[PDB]
Amino acid sequence: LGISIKVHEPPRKIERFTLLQSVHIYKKHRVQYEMRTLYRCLELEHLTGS
Amino acid sequence: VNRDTTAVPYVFQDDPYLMPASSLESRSFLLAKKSGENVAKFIINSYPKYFQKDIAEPHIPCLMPEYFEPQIKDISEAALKERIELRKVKASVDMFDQLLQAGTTVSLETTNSLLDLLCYYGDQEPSTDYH
Amino acid sequence: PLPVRMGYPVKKGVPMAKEGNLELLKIPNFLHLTPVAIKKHCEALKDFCTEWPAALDSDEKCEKHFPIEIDSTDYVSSGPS
Amino acid sequence: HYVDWRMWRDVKRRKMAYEYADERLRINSLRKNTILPKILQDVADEEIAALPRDSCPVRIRNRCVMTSRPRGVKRRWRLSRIVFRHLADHGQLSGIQRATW
Amino acid sequence: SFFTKLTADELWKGALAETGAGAKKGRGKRTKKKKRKDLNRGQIIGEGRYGFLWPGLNVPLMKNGAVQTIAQRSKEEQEKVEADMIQQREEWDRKKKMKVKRERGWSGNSWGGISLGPPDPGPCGETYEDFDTRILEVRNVFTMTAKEGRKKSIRVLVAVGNGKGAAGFSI
Amino acid sequence: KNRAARVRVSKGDKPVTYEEAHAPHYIAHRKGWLSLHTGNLDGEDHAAERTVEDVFLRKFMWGTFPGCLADQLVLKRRGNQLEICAVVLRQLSPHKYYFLVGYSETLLSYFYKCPVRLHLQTVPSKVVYKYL
Amino acid sequence: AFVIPKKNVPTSKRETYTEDFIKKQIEEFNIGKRHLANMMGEDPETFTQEDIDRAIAYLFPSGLFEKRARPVMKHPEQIFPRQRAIQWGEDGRPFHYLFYTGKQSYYSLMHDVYGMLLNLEKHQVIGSRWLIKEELEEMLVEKLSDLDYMQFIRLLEKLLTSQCGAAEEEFVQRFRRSVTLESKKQLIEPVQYDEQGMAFSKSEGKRKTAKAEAIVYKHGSGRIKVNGIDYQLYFPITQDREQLMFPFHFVDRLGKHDVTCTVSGGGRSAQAGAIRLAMAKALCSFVTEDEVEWMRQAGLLTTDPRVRERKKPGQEGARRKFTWKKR
Amino acid sequence: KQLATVNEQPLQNGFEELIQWTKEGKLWEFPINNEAGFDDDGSEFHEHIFLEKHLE
Amino acid sequence: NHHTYAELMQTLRFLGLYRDEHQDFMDEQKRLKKLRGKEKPKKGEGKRA
RNA sequence: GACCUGGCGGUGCUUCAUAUCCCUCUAGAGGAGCCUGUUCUGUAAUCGAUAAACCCCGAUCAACCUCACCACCUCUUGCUCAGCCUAUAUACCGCCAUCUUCAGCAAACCCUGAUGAAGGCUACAAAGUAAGCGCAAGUACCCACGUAAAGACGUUAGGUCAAGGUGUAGCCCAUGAGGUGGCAAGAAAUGGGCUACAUUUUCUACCCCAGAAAACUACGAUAGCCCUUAUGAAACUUAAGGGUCGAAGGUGGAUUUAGC
Ligand SMILES: [K+]
Ligand SMILES: [K+]
Ligand SMILES: [K+]
Ligand SMILES: [K+]
Ligand SMILES: [Mg+2]
Ligand SMILES: [Mg+2]
Ligand SMILES: [Mg+2]
Ligand SMILES: [Mg+2]
Ligand SMILES: [Mg+2]
Ligand SMILES: [Mg+2]
Ligand SMILES: [Mg+2]
Ligand SMILES: [Mg+2]
Ligand SMILES: [Mg+2]
Ligand SMILES: [Mg+2]
Ligand SMILES: [Mg+2]
Ligand SMILES: [Mg+2]
Ligand SMILES: [Mg+2]
Ligand SMILES: [Mg+2]
Ligand SMILES: [Mg+2]
Ligand SMILES: [Mg+2]
Ligand SMILES: [Mg+2]
Ligand SMILES: [Mg+2]
Ligand SMILES: [Mg+2]
Ligand SMILES: [Mg+2]
Ligand SMILES: [Mg+2]
Repeated sequence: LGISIKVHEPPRKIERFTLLQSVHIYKKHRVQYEMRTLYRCLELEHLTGS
Repeated sequence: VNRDTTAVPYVFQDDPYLMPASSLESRSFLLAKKSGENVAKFIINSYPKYFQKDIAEPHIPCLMPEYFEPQIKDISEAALKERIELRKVKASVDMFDQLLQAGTTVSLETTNSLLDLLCYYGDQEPSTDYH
Repeated sequence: PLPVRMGYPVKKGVPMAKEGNLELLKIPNFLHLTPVAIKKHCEALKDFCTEWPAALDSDEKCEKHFPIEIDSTDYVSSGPS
Repeated sequence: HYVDWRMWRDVKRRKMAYEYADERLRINSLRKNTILPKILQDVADEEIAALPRDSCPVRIRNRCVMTSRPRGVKRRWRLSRIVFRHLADHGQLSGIQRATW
Repeated sequence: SFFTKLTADELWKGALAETGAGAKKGRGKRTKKKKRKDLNRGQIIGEGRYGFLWPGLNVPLMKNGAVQTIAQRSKEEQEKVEADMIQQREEWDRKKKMKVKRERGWSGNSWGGISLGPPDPGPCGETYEDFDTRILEVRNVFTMTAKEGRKKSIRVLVAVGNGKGAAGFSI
Repeated sequence: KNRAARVRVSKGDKPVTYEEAHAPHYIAHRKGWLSLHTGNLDGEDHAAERTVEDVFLRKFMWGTFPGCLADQLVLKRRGNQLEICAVVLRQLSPHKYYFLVGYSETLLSYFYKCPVRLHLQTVPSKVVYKYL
Repeated sequence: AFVIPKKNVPTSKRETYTEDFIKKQIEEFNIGKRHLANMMGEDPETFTQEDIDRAIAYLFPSGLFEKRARPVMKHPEQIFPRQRAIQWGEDGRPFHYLFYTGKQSYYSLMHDVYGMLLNLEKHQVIGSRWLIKEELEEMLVEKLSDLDYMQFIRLLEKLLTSQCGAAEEEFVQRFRRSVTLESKKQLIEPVQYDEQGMAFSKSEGKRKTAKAEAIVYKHGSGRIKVNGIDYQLYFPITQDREQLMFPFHFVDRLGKHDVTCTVSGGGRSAQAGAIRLAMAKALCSFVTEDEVEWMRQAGLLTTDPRVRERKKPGQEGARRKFTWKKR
Repeated sequence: KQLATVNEQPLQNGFEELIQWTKEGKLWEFPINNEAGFDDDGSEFHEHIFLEKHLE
Repeated sequence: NHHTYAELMQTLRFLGLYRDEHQDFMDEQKRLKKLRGKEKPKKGEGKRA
């Protein structure tokens, strides 16, 4: 389409949290979950509204 | 894009087991799908309470339940117009007669709308989903 | 029409075939955005575009003629709202 | 049809708290300042104290929407740790995996 | 609550209690063992308690060359369908209650003298249809293992013979 | 011992699918997610409502197609659209499938107020990954 | 008769891929290979295996960490396991005189090597590694034991030690693989020149969470600037200044170079350690090759991998456990 | 309604289904605007910010 | 809204369009308890008085 | 009477344990104050865990609510095509502890013991072949290292009917539902932790070249008392800050924990 585009990758973000592994007691034992968020930044330039 | 010659019409499920394999299956498969849609619509209108939680933004009017019963219970000319808009041939006539017996004035326009509804349908209830 | 296979193979096994393969069903494929389709799509979309003013070649020229800059953001998420 | 009577009591509390939120906010503003006369602020103290008890927002409890567990609930998903793990361990929560590092 | 309902597999697995601590070291008796019953066996898709007739699911799609409309079975007609369903269940249940007459061996509860049928055919199209097998002894031998303690094994003595001079036995 | 979502070894006669054969520590290594939406991304909202919808849809489809589903659902959300991809069996007649597709697509579109599509893939029998 | 519940079709049902099945899989790959080229708009005749992988990666994007779980489109010969052909004909006579051993391929090889040794007796390295076991099994398409592998390699060594002919040496080379030995030689930085024509070499360093960039000038007076600040001011602690001196002192070049470095992150000691690495790597351009090797053998060119260890749940620290109570 | 029936045909491809939904208002209109369909009674900015008129 | 979910799926079951494996399980159990005599008593006219 | 298998032996020999058994190395606990569990005792007044494998444990959490407890009062087809935190974790699913800081569990065959319970290896080889599962390999994090994760079959009828579901039994004018108010204390004992006993210290500036303090006005409470503020409808009670106050404590008995 003739658009000027530059691509760069921002650093990823990992959010981690811990939960109890058993239904009852056993506090020493945990299960840890994470959600990874990856990014890609597309930078267009000199565009018109249309 | 152009028509894909190898594929059956898009309406059908693109699966070897479900793809229609004859001119009769083609018709029956669509009719079965339409029947399913009709059954769902019947349930949606039969139990509006279950489908009244609007979570769509922007609001989608077409995905809301339809209310076909007259909500104005007063015996008046303005209340009769509702039944004519709802196409209740029997309710409109019964109400129109009751209105005329009470002696309240019915506008010519309202009576004309009643004739339009009655003349078009021949004094027969329009087909409904189910009673 | 591709003999694509997916799945961690068992010992002395091969990745599962494509029929009934739920791993391939879980992928967000790009079969509708092949290089041929993209080029054909953009050819039909050129009629909707307008030409950037040639005078505004550099950012310094943009600042001279248009001193104010307004930033706004739109968020595309999945869901009913 | 809620999980239990405890969930049902919280459902009513959340409903009553919503109905009285504006009235409670308006009266509290009269109390949370040193501008208005203390005589007027004392009448406001009684007015907000006379509102129904279940209209007090502090009485609401974030229970698990699936099992009604009052503790171990994750606020982002509104699920108890046991229910969240059941869904996460089966691969049914988008983007949530086991953390190892 | 609709969100607390489990599937049939989870419900039967818990109710049957086939895997537990009471079935490891002869800790539970065999009399109160309950049997799984598939509750989806006689159920038809589209059949409900109200008796609606859905064209294309419960009933045929087209009747007399015309698409059928939504209909509902009359009260008395639904009672017949409900009564028949109860009868069908009772018959199926009756079949399971019936006990097949088992030809007893030397005693009612003894394994000795019971025919096991002909030996299984070989992998290369070999057949032993002439040979007959009969159990001679069934014993519950035991060994001791470090992890589980008593480990129950079965020792079985059988004899095979075609009745024309050829006969053998094995353990 | 860990129990979560682990089909336990038997005598070598229990057929398991590819999803059932992988324990939770493979959810981003050997198997993917059965649902794809943005709620659980950083800075995104409404993760709670997306989860309740997923739990309901999986139960609705299990009871609406009794005995037909050959594996777990794949729930896809793109913008306003909701896409349900189900691997079903080839036992129920096609007429009954088409009825249930039109019925479930319509009933769910009015319930969650969004365009819903149901994409059925038929298999002759359950795809066995291994015998445990 | 008491009917023993009969076994169903074998559940294990080990999948065997007959030669006809493989032939049909190859035809499928060749036909699918042409569609993939048509999809991507490339020439069907020059579409290689590396373009197939690039196309599948785009069309079926999979982020699974394990690459063996990702979608693949490879030639059936590389996918399916190599299966040995039928070893006996219709009459039932096996084709190999050592068939009844169960290891006809292995024992036939042992027989051949033993024969060569007999004839040799009657007639009379660093890059190459002896073929490993898992790789020898593939050649023979036989399952070998660890001791069987040993026996075979011992026989080859006996062959190699004794004088061998042109033919014997070629046979031995069939079971030797190539080892590419990595060189532990430091890579010198490219000497650059500034606007004034002064030689300098930029490099990088890393220590814990600190990262330094050092510019070492070929000629100087011994001035070091850290983040635009003189080094004694930026590093008041003597230990930090000692580390900055270690690279230059070891090569005996104190007072002959001017350094300008920028370090961010970490603490004072981690920053001093990062700058030490950056300066040492940059200074390698101006020292001799032999001096660079001494710098490497002294520990001045190695990135220290010792980073903080994470804390695990159920414990007080990385290794510290909670107080244990026997009772 | 009869004039609509004569031109009525089944959906031919995926694009046509998207078009029908867009016309019916089921599918979102792109490019995505987060305020599509929501107007605060056409209120001006001065109405929200300057509220002293009401304190007279 | 647990009322909407529970009531909707109960109506769909009575209509024949939803198979509730759970509700079927507790209908068979409740049916076998009547044949066994463990039937729910009449309210008010209970064992106690 | 004689055996098979396992366990056990204050059973022999040989080789080993790498934060590990001993000798060694470093900082702690056991003494003091305080915080917080538990046991006892107390209260009209929850429940569960409670050798290793309980004891800042279910709780990433109790002023009302939460709540399941107690007293009094009220309701009876009841938020639900009811309900029950009623009994039974010794009926179970679900999710886990533990050996595991292990490497074994093995279907299907074959052979040995005279066709007994059982057993099956020797590489210059003598009956074992073995799918599968675990280990391993791969993958995550900063590497091929390390740490995570993983860790089968079984053992302790180990933990959990009080996450939820649920078999059996029991309640149905009550063992169900709602309202108001209220208890959650310390004779005493004890686990874990926090802060100290100080000079490698205390205070201030600084963030490492300083000036003072340094034993009855020193070091030392995050306790007590008073006041204020924060959240809340509700604070003598929860939290923060200030003032006031300046206690035991002077390095800790038997014994005991962690770290490559
Ligand atoms: K101490
Ligand atoms: K202590
Ligand atoms: K129970
Ligand atoms: K109370
Ligand atoms: Mg609260
Ligand atoms: Mg008898
Ligand atoms: Mg564990
Ligand atoms: Mg530490
Ligand atoms: Mg102490
Ligand atoms: Mg207690
Ligand atoms: Mg107890
Ligand atoms: Mg507490
Ligand atoms: Mg309370
Ligand atoms: Mg109760
Ligand atoms: Mg137990
Ligand atoms: Mg490693
Ligand atoms: Mg671990
Ligand atoms: Mg491993
Ligand atoms: Mg017990
Ligand atoms: Mg107990
Ligand atoms: Mg009661
Ligand atoms: Mg101090
Ligand atoms: Mg104080
Ligand atoms: Mg206040
Ligand atoms: Mg003092």
